[PDB]
Amino acid sequence: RPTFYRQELNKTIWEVPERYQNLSPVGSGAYGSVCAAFDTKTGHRVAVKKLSRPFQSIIHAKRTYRELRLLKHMKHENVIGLLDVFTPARSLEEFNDVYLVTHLMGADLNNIVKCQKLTDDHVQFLIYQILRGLKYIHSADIIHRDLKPSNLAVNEDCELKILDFGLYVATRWYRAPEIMLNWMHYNQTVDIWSVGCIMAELLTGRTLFPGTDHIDQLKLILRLVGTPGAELLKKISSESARNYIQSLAQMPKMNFANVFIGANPLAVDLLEKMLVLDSDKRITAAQALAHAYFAQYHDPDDEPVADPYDQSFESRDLLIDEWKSLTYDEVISFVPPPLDQ
Ligand SMILES: CCNC(=O)[C@H](CCC1CCCCC1)NC(=O)c1ccc(CNC(=O)c2cnn(-c3ccccc3)c2N)cc1
Repeated sequence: RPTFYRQELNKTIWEVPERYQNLSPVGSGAYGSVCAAFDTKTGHRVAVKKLSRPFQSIIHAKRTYRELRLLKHMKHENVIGLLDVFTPARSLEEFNDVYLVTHLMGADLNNIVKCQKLTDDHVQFLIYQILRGLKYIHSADIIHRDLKPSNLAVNEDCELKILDFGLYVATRWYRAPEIMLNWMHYNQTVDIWSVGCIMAELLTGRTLFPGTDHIDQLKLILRLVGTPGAELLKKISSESARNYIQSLAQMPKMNFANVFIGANPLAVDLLEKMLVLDSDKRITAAQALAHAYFAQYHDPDDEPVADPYDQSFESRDLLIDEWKSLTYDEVISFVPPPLDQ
């Protein structure tokens, strides 16, 4: 067990191994309780996140367990990964705090679109990397569900990672119509809707669908993609939703080339395939990676899938001390990634 040292930072106590030096808070709460630090073992900058009240309730405890399980799973260049996880606790009985260590990223995509107006080449490479990470995530039966520009981070080399910072940019702006009202008929392609929204915004400099609420959001979406026809209406189970959609005056599908005027036609074609209202018909991440828009980047021998992920815990209803002990197990069994790079 290494030697820890203690300090106070913006109201909070931090107790971390000596290996991590010069802790300085970043992001002013946007990222949670996170410090940049220098990792003396690799000579690299890292991010250290201290979980906030990880075991305060059954719900926090489960969320803590879930976050650690997800992070320990992710081994891919376009998804955030776990460099280390530690607690100052010597036993299960005194286990109360959880620290997670990851690579430190340079900037989020929200801040980047807000600053700059990106080239078609940069949009190609950024959306390619998102999709490549999504192929991976989705292969493990994991759905992100909250993809938006502030959950994507890039380094100066334009290398991108998918993250989730959890609770400026409204989630609802990027959320798929089928999970706007109810959560009944949805698949991994909710994430592909989000990618379409993100890609639109990178291309134009403008939130594609800036709805004020769930109802407005849906109205903005239908104005672009058109009100559902007979076929898709047949698959809506919710009376109130179908009533709502059918109570609107009909709107035709827009021609996306008339909306994203001057964009690469291949970008426009992919957008048409991502922003389809029928989630059974929306392009998957794997299919999208083969789209001609990514011809410069796509290599089918280097778009890996994930190992299987045991999500059976999600259906369980356990006590706080049980979720805590499971989380402890996961801290203890953590094997760090190989150093070398
Ligand atoms: C709701 C809580 N979510 C989670 O459970 C997920 C679990 C893993 C997900 C990964 C993506 C797929 C879905 C699972 N958890 C994390 O993603 C997750 C966990 C821990 C960390 C810690 N790292 C940072 O905070 C960090 C790194 N770079 N920068 C940086 C700096 C400047 C500018 C821009 C960025 C940060 N601020 C980072 C993400």
